[PDB]
Amino acid sequence: RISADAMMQALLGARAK
Amino acid sequence: MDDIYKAAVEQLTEEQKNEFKAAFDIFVLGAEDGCISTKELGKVMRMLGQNPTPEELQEMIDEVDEDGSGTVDFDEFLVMMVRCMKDDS
Ligand SMILES: NCCCCCCNS(=O)(=O)c1cccc2c(Cl)cccc12
Ligand SMILES: [Ca+2]
Repeated sequence: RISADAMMQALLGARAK
Repeated sequence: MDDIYKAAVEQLTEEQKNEFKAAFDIFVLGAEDGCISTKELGKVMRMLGQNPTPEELQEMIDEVDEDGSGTVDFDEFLVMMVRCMKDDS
């Protein structure tokens, strides 16, 4: 996106699956 | 006639484009508006590894928000961000 796109890695932790 | 950013968005791959929503959804967990209201944004800095004041977060929106709404929605996030991507090329 704007840069390297930290958002792709941003999820880091998740629930449900 | 803003096709120069609109056309650019198609350059995004399915993985990019589909995941575009993924992170966006973290901010809008219960947002009926469908936009990030800086309050939810503070998470964005955390992703990077920072937790500065909401007001400080708003400045990040203020600088980044071309429309001047003081908020960043999916469409602005999707297309406005392309403003940076276009960078006369
Ligand atoms: N921190 C700026 C330089 C790196 C940018 C890419 C990595 N960070 S990011 O793309 O998640 C990101 C950073 C700062 C403000 C944002 C707003 Cl207002 C909306 C959506 C994402 C944003
Ligand atoms: Ca805006």
